Amino acid sequence: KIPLTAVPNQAISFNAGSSYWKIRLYQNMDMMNADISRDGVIVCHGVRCFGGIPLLQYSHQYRPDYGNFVFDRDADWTLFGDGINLFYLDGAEFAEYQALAT
Amino acid sequence: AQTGTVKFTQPLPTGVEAYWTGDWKGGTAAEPARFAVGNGTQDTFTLSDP
Amino acid sequence: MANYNYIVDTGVIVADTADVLSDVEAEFRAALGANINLAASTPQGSLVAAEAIARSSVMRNEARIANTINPNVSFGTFLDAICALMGIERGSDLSTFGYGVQVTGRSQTRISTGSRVQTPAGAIFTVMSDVTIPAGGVATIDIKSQEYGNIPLPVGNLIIIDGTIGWSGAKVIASTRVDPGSRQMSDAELKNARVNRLAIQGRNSTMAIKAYVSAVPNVTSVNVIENNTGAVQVVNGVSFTLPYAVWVCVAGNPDKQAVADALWAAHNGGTPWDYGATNNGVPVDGPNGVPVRDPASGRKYVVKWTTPIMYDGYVNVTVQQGSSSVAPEAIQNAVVNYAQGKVEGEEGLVVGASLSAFEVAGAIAREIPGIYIKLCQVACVAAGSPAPAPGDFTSEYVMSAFGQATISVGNVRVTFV
Repeated sequence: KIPLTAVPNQAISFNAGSSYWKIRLYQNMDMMNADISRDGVIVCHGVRCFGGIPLLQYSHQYRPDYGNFVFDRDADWTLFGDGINLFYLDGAEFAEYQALAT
Repeated sequence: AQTGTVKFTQPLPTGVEAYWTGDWKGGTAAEPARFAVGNGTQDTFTLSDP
Repeated sequence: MANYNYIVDTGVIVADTADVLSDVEAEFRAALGANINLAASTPQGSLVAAEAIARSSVMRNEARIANTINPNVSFGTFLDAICALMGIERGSDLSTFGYGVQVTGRSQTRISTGSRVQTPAGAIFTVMSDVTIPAGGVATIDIKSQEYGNIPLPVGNLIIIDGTIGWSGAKVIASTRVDPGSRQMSDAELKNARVNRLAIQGRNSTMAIKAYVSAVPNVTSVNVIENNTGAVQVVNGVSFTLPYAVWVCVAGNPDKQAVADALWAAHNGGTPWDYGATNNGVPVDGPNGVPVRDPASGRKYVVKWTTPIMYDGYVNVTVQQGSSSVAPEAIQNAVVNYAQGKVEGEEGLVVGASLSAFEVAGAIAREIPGIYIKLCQVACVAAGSPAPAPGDFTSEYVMSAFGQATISVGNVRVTFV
């Protein structure tokens, strides 16, 4: 999982899957939005947030061998730490999950 | 059944009309279809055309 | 000059309100002079605030609709995206009623929007006001609070909001019941519908048939093959030039129409169904299996399928007990439950599956180790024939594609030499 807090605008840096990750979370109107960058290089900008679907959409980004990120439910900055969570999945289990998606 | 001919048993009184619903010759006739007209004594008739 | 290219290849950038505020302040400072006053009260400060709010709002709004073709999006755009293929929306209705039952006093009016409750505490409101005849019976119209597909229990009601001398909210089966939709599809079941439809379209001709038929109740096994030629590939299919060949097994086929319905779901649009040269499995019916016309605005169609020829096999086993007690009937139960295939890892005696004494011995060994097996031989013959002689046994019995085997407890005979 990823530790978080209840703040409308935050950013965390962490080292997982033998790679350097940095995520920015911020509210935009109604839905939440995220910005993901790896190894000091930006990846994708302004992805919408939703329950159960992976954050990294396009084929090249999500992995040749890397991992991905999924929210259990729809996000809300007032619920983090209490009943809403973010989880990281590396290659094998993420592929298993993707197969289970269809 | 193959030729689509049906026979009524008793004689038909005058001025009595009947309809049939189903599928015949591969054609659907779900709505009532006029196939027999009472001439007074004849009891043999045939299906209509859907 | 101070513009930021917030639209880039990676996506769209949303900055913080402080940054845009500072940029607008710099713009106006350059516009008028380096020594102007920018506070709320002064008019120029109001202009600053208006400009900052406008810029931030428009930029965020554009960032909201940055991408929509991806099925992640929702709220109307996604609704039409799914409706392009198939999909319903709205579905937020409430079960309006009619023919209510009311016994009250005489010559009085029931006020509109009264309250009604029924035993699990559902809230119901009336619709139109009406007078009561001296007999003591009138018809009412009801409605509820929520936009939900509620169900009314056929029970006498109770009054929440009470008029004068008016009681007995009572049932009647003459009352119309209109089934209401309740926002049946919000945002995620639409995604599930997308997944289901893309799974439906993904499969090829044969695998789709196998998957669809496997879903029917009480079915056990299925065999499907395509000749694709006017010759014999596995069985003598030369009936037509390029048929499609089907064989289905079942534990009774409780729904004769359902298996036709499942088959009718899968037709490739250029291929008939009949197969065989009067040698394969016996078809259920000669000319047709009388399918349903169409659940959705269609006419009569026909489809063909056949079931395998039932068989019965004989197996001889010779065993030495060793140094323990094992019920021979327990061994027979082990073999039989193997035959059906309720042990994991082995499919069982499905259509077009041969049987060998080696596999039976393996099933016995997995079921119970630490025992000695001397000899096991097998035989199989058409159903209904008398019991064959011991010279008719063999190690393995090859079976044709369109045949199916079955083994009973009494058929097998054991020898505890």
